[PDB]
Amino acid sequence: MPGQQATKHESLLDQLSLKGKVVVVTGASGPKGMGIEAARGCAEMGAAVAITYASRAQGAEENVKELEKTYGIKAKAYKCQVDSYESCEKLVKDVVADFGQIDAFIANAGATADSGILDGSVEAWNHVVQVDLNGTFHCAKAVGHHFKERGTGSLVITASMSGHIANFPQEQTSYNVAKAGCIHMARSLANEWRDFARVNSISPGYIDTGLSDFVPKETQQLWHSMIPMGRDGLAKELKGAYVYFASDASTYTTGADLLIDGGYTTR
Amino acid sequence: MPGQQATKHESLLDQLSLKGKVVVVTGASGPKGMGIEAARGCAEMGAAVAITYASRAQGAEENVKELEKTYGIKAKAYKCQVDSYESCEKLVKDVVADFGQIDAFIANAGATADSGILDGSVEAWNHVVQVDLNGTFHCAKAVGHHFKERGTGSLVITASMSGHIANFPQEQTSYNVAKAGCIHMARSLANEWRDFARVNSISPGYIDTGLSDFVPKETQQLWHSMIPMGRDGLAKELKGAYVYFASDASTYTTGADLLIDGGYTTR
Amino acid sequence: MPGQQATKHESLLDQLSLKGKVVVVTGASGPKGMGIEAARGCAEMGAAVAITYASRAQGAEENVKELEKTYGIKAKAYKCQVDSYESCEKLVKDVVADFGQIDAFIANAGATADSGILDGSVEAWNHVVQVDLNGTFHCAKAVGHHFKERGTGSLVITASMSGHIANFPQEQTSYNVAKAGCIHMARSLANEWRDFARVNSISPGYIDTGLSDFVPKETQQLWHSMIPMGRDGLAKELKGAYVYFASDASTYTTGADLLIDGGYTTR
Amino acid sequence: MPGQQATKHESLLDQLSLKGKVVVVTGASGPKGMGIEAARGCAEMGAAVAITYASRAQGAEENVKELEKTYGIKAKAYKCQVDSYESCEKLVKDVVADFGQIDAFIANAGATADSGILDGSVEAWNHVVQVDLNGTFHCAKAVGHHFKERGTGSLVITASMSGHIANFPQEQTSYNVAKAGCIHMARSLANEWRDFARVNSISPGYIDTGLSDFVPKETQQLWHSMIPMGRDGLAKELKGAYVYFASDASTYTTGADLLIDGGYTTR
Ligand SMILES: [Zn+2]
Ligand SMILES: [Zn+2]
Ligand SMILES: [Zn+2]
Ligand SMILES: [Zn+2]
Repeated sequence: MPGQQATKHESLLDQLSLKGKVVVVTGASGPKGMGIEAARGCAEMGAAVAITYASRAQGAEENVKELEKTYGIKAKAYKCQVDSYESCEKLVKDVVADFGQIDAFIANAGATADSGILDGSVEAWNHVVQVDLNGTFHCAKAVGHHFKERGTGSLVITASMSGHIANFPQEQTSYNVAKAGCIHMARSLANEWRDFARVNSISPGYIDTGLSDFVPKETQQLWHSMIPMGRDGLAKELKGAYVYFASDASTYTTGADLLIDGGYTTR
Repeated sequence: MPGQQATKHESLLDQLSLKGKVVVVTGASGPKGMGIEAARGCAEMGAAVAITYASRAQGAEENVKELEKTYGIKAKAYKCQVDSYESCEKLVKDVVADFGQIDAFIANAGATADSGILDGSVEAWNHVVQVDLNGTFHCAKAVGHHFKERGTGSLVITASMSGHIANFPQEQTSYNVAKAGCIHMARSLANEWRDFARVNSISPGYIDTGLSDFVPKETQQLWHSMIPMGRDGLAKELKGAYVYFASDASTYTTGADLLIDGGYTTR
Repeated sequence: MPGQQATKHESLLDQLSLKGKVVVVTGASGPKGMGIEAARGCAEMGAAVAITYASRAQGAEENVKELEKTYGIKAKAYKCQVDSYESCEKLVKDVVADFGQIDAFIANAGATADSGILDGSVEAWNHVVQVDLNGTFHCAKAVGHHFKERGTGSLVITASMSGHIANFPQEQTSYNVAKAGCIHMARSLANEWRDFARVNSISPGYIDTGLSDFVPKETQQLWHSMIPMGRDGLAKELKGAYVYFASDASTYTTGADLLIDGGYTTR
Repeated sequence: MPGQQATKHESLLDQLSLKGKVVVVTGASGPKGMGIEAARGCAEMGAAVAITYASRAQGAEENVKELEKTYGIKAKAYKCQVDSYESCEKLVKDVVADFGQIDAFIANAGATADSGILDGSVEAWNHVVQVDLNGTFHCAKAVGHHFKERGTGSLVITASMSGHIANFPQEQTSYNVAKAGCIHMARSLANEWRDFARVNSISPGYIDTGLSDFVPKETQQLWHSMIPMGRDGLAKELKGAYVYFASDASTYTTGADLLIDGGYTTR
């Protein structure tokens, strides 16, 4: 296929449609999160979804049942540990052999950091870099070969506003550094796969996935004052961007980054 | 307080739906320009569109008919010269009087340059900055007052990759400077309107709007070889991004920028 | 085409030297402002300096005197209205007449904004843009013609961190937008003038030039908490960067921006 | 923890003076490399210098000798492999024992890639990221603990324009991604160390250090055409920036990045 061409559909609803297409999402281990929302969004567009999980399948199992019943499409859960290449490589092979192909890939690897560079050990640093950065690298290289053989494809990497600025007052340089590298990874791969696939990243700000309770009320109040919209976001506010990049509504966008932080980076 | 809240919808389709909402597009007036595509994408989502033209009206009148028969929505053409604040103030006052209110405004100040600031005159500069920068300011300020009075709103300014980088073959700093100011104006206003409205921008690259012949067939050759995707972009590949920022599919994203240059700003 | 070559000096001290060279600074009008500090530094490196003033002859004249007796170099003040292209074209003409040339030009003209685009009038907006954006453009175009004729030059425009983010809580979009245009103006001109001159920008964060009394004590504290260094900057903390860009100590750096904001933009 | 205060000096020369200060450069071990240039510049300002090497002990030994003889300062070489934290931790230890302190640390990791993600193996990726990314982390973490104890310091990390864009001819995503992380590491640490030290980065473009023969001639012309200055930079054009960040001529700069690429990123 001589390079990537523009959508054949003049209709937005046909550009966004994922019918006849296969999309795979990483996290989606719980009925509440960025990965499950991306899964629901793509599914709503008639997409056959393939969500993965790290340790326990319970969460994925149900997400699939909920995905097939409410959207009436085909779905399946797979075990995948991004920190391991062979794991990712296995994911692709198994998803391709099951669904027959992979059209879009949503990668959301986000292991947090609990300290600064000095207070933290080396192990602490490597954990974040190995999962957040290298983990993204693993998924990309896994689907990359499949995209090259089909001459089509869309890789959406989930980065973070932490890849733009440094969070305060919590210190998490390792996370920021990993996420920043993730953003540029999108740019560089877009240029590398310029002949067959599109690559773009989403940089979420403070999105409440359901764990706010494990955070000091004062800390949250301190964050909201820094967020011009003065509130946390909800994962369902990302599905749009997720579907946008995965579908044919962005056949000319590649190497881009979309900020969704309620205007945080703006200040 | 309250102010700037998340979508009430979980369904992506519902978040994208513009039924019941009024969106105005300034560019729209040509056959395949960025403006008519935005109105097309918005109209397809069930929105009542108000498009504007600068001089001749034959084009926007025809577009209004097109929009009404292919999407069954109400639309009307208005004469507006972004360079004049009164024209924009009248534009807003008129649409609201004809449609009830404005839910989303898409600015599209498109005036190009033809030289550097040295070869060009002071007039040449004032032209670009007045139409592309101040003009966008006029539209923004004009609808902002409405948005504030209502307590809601979404402003989508059409910037350009030229606000990120400087096109090589041809010199056009005045245009580039104007567009960059446009990009930050979106982040700056997202923060000023953080209590009632969102503001975001799109930075298009080389999009073929139907003026291929008015550009040296030899200058384009260079472009085609400098764009990773190796081809011009199509206005129909921008409707997705326009609808995204105009609809409720992005209630937590404000002050962000979306590049659509086929990977050009990647190298 | 003369083309831009690397400094012929190996020694840093020699690269920083500005002996046998002429420099012009537009701010130098007060005791401890960014302008006068920019001049003192250049004069220290042994350079003839031309400073300008908007209408404060007394102050500038005092600056000229102190500059000579302390640096043993030639100095002279001129009246310049950056908002007027003729004023700038004149400034250059005069300087080239008295000093015989201009090797480096430091653009500095701050026209603070007193409100957001909604509270301010179109006039207010136009003034800030005319002085801050178009003003810088006027100095660039004025001196550019001279650099092109000499095949050598170095422009250093003083932007602001405000061109990167939006100050809080004070609203000043007109000021931020202008400064934003100033930053990309440096990038665009660096390319436009590539064959004969360098262009770069400095983005000052909160610097105290002796006017802190105009800002409420309560607002000063809010700012300091937002500055990781937790303090205001001093004009003398920018002279190194000004001299850095004005001298041969940066003959390969063009189209770059240097933030001196105590880390304010980091968050 | 005396807080980072403004330089006490008013003179730029005093500010730039590193007499009584110790600096350490990791690259320095060759004739005209970026590292040795950084050493030379600091040596010329009157600083005690310590350079490291990974294997070329001979070259380092001679640089020391040459350093002490022309500048009359104390210099010594140390073996240090940045990919090992223990080696870095030991570097800081020994230097602080021999020199008594460390005021400025210039980090540098030159490991390069020779293929993209798909062609390269997981090992090739890991190697670059470990040396380039984690290596810079190692250095930072090592000196950081010392800076904190002294309540003063300045870290300068050598990144690359590859952290901002993706090189066209060659495919080197691992390098690009790694360099990108370095840039943000500087921002992040600037904030984390906001109480005792300053952190900043330099992003070089095509800088010919000598190996301008191992590259095909036709390849050189292609790059040179993408560089506004149309030439490769020389290592001696970076000593200005290295000394700028390491000295008291930038006591308010932190979290800033400086591009020195002949305007390459401008386009
Ligand atoms: Zn472990
Ligand atoms: Zn005119
Ligand atoms: Zn570029
Ligand atoms: Zn910020």
